[PDB]
Amino acid sequence: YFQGMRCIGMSNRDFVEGVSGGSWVDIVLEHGSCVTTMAKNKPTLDFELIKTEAKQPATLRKYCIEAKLTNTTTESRCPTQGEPSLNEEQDKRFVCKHSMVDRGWGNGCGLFGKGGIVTCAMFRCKKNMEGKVVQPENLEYTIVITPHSGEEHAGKHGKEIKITPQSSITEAELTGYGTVTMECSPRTLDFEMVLLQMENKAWLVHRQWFLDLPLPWLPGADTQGSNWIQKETLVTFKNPHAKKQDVVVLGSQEGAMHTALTGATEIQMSSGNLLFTGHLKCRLRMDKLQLKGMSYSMCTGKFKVVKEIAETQHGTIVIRVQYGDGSPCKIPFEIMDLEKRHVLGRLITVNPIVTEKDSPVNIEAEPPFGDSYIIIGVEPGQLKLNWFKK
Amino acid sequence: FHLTTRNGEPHMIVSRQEKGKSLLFKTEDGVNMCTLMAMDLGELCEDTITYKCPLLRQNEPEDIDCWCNSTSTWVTYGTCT
Ligand SMILES: *[C@H]1O[C@H](CO)[C@@H](O[C@H]2O[C@H](CO)[C@@H](O[C@@H]3O[C@H](CO)[C@@H](O)[C@H](O[C@H]4OC(CO)[C@@H](O)[C@H](O)[C@@H]4O)[C@@H]3O)[C@H](O)[C@H]2NC(C)=O)[C@H](O)[C@H]1NC(C)=O
Ligand SMILES: CC(=O)N[C@@H]1[C@@H](O)[C@H](O)[C@@H](CO)O[C@@H]1O
Ligand SMILES: CC(=O)N[C@@H]1[C@@H](O)[C@H](O)[C@@H](CO)O[C@H]1O
Repeated sequence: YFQGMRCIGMSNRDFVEGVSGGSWVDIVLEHGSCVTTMAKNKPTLDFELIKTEAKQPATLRKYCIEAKLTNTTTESRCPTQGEPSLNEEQDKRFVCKHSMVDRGWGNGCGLFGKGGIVTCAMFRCKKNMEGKVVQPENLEYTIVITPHSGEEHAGKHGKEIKITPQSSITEAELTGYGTVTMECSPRTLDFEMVLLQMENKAWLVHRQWFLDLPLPWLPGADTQGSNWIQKETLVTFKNPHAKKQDVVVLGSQEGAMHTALTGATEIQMSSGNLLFTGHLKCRLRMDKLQLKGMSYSMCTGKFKVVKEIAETQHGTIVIRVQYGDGSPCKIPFEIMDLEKRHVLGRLITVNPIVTEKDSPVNIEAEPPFGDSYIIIGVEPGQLKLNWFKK
Repeated sequence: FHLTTRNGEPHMIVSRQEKGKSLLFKTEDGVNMCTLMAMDLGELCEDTITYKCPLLRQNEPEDIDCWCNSTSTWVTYGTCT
């Protein structure tokens, strides 16, 4: 319900900070994890790599896995008169075979002996699969950059940006804070492999295995879908007869394929695109970021802790509070010792502010170890909340 | 059946209702009588097969289910049912 909560709820969360000013800060992005960055007088940001997909990868080969036969035609000659022929034997949509069959007086020949026979049938593919080649480049990573403000929702999305190992340094705008500049590298994912697609379900398979599959196929850059290569793989020519020969096609191979792929890493996908779990290394600069809300008034009023203070998985706490006497204002937050003499701990939410009257403003802070006073607000009722961090 | 041609030669498109009956069609060289014995002769559809019925003069047929006695003819029929 609040901005920056997603990362707080994650178990895998890194805290990074720049040891310089205007310098680059390195971070490592992984699926299922997030990174929180902080810097003096800069807002705290959350980074997450949510998607890694290949867009329109080169199609290597289309394999037919189910076909039908039509217009089967037979031609044969008597012993002594050479090899017969059919013009459709020149039509790339047909599968044909040449053979020899006994001939004689019983079937129109002068001599008894072997004769040449030929049979062709139009081959029509009804269901095919295609294997694609994914290039490391042209891979597209989606990264969400969310401002760690604590603001609420239940319209405040983090900026989403898509990049490629070939795209240049990105300048992402964060409404209200400026822009953040970052560059990434697909720093170590392999692709002599191939990705097999059997009707919206894909697998990652080794090459030379895909290329060896005994099934009719077509070079990747095709669109006719008619001139199949090695159709005999799905066709069987029965023993011929003097003037006719039967030709039957094997049944679908979708099944033989499925129960043949068991074992190979299955690959998710959607909208025709393949998805992977990528790994990125990036560097970002915050010199163009600034705090949203500087130059306001220091709330002079009251807050009622909306509910039970929460402990995160990262040695930090999330305090919900809602104004009270004042403008949409800055909040006076400060974690001190039991004596209220020195400042201890620090805020992860920075320049925490109230946008509305009765608008739960979540605040994530890091209390020191042991005892400390969480002082929220000012002099009518400065809110002293005791806290013990174990 | 529909009588057409295939490279100058007569071609017979045989339908299901002709199974078991003598096929006769006039030709310059007199009347031609082809005999169709195809067991798999069915309904005319996409699954056709097409082949030749040889001329057979005073010779018993062997390893064939179609033949004519005056002029070699091509034949085509479906196998559907
Ligand atoms: C493989 O077999 C398929 C059948 O499953 C074929 O299809 C089409 O093939 C021919 C044309 O290529 C069609 O036949 C003709 O039909 C028209 C109209 O119905 C007639 O006007 C034609 O006429 C004839 O012309 C005459 C005078 O004008 C007549 O005296 C003469 O004897 C001719 O018969 C002719 O009948 C056929 O209907 C159609 N097939 C079907 C049934 O869907 C494929 O064409 C065939 N070829 C391949 C390998 O693809
Ligand atoms: C060459 C020859 O034998 N011609 C006859 C033909 O006249 C006759 O119509 C048919 C059956 O009646 O038998 C033969 O085809
Ligand atoms: C020579 C020729 O083809 N004419 C007749 C033919 O019309 C007839 O159908 C057949 C017997 O019925 O005898 C043939 O001689």
